[PDB]
Amino acid sequence: LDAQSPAADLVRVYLNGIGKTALLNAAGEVELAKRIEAGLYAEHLLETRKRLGENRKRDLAAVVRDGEAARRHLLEANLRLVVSLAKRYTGRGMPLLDLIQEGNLGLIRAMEKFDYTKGFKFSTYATWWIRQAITRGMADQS
Amino acid sequence: GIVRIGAEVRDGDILVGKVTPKGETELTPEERLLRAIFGEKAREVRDTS
Amino acid sequence: THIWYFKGVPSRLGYLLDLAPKDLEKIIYFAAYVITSVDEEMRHNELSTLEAEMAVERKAVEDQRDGELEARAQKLEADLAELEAEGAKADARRKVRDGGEREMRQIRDRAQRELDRLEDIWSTFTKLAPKQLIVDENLYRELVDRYGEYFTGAMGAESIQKLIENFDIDAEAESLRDVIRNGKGQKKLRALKRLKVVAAFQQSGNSPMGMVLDAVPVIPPELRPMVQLDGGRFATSDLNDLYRRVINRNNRLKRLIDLGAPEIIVNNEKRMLQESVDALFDNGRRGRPVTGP
Amino acid sequence: LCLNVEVLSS
Amino acid sequence: GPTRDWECYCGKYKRVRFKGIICERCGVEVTRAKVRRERMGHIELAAPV
Ligand SMILES: [Zn+2]
Repeated sequence: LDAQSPAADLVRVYLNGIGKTALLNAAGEVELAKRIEAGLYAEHLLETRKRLGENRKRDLAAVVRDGEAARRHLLEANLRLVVSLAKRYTGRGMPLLDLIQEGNLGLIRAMEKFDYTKGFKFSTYATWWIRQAITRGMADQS
Repeated sequence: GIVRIGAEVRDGDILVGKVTPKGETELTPEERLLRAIFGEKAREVRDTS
Repeated sequence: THIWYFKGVPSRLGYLLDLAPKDLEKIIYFAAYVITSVDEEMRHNELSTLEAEMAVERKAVEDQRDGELEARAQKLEADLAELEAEGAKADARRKVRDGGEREMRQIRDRAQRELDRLEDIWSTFTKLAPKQLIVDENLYRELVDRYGEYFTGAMGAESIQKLIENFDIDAEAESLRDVIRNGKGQKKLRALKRLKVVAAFQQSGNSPMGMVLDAVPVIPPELRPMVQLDGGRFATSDLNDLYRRVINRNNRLKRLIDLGAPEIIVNNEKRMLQESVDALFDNGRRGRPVTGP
Repeated sequence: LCLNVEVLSS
Repeated sequence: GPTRDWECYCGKYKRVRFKGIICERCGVEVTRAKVRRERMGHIELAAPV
């Protein structure tokens, strides 16, 4: 066949890809990270104790894998928030895609260097970091 | 944020409370515009009463 | 990919790669996964063994569902016997019976969900061939998990590059010539068009790989003259604006891939980059044209 | 525009 | 050494567990602030003195 078809909006694509997200209500995120910390430590232990290889080393990997998978989901947790904050700072000439991408970069830079520390809401910390990142993006765009 | 007049005070007791902000690297004018409109009480404070 | 082809009418890629515009544009827009190559003879040798493994796994889900059904049915029967012993009203009997029956219907339906998923997996496994599409990511995730051995599939402009370079022209040309030698006008016209395109490709002495770019050039600076106003403002041809966008996005891609991140953000950003190059080679060709002022 | 425009002086 | 104790420059190895380990992202070590008091630096001369 050779019939033509309409294009698709890029944003709509963002929404279809993130429709699978399901927030955890800020409660279980602490254990979600305990794993992340355990994985960062287990990976560090893997390098420090690379001298020893065993079923014990694959168990460290189990923690590490728990951390990577747990990290995958944690990042999925906040895309609604980042897209919202980005949309809050539109109308300055930039395509919403560029701002949301920049906020995505800011988030990944944040949470991967964040510790509970029983600090302010993890959601608050992400909002702050992504807001700073998007503000920097707009400023450098001029 | 101050002790009421006529209240007994013992050694080691707090006499007046205050909060000291925390240090976080920031943009002078671009984040100044950002903080004026947003990010209110979004960083930490220490205790130096 | 070069905007002038996957959007042109006729779309040279569509005819050469015998794909509908919908399917082609989907890959361009990082929409759905695609199957590139499959060692069909290698799957065939153990097709019987694969089917037997299917039999045992499906019988396993059959056994677990049957066990669940037996357990729940016995529980409901025991509850009904207890209620009868207590001499309760028939209203309670029907309430409990309906609850249990609905529970068993739900259990059987979930079993059927698993079974139909399994047969969908199979169907798509056996009747699997290039140029096929998988809309839903979850099913593809499942396929690569259960059987990630034979077919390798990924969605991007680079998927097309591997497909075309692995693809051959002379064999398709001969097949189309043979089809033309027969009748059946309806399909014969399509065969004629595809054969024309393929014969043009063959005679050109070139390769289709020119339809996937890796290095766009930039015109000299004078062609895009740069103008300073009374305040030195940049108000010259926006060619500078478009090049700014493309370069900026490429650098964001490079930095992001260096930093490391999951597949979603890569692709989301790549789709964005694909849009910028298409816009630069042409604005307004497809979709909303970019407008600054 | 990626269109190799040769001269073919020959 | 690190200005704070058990703190990488980039915040990668910022958890307490990290000790005597160098962060590749920022190329610093993780130990108490005291170590800052017992490490030295040498300047290189282009002309003997
Ligand atoms: Zn560091």
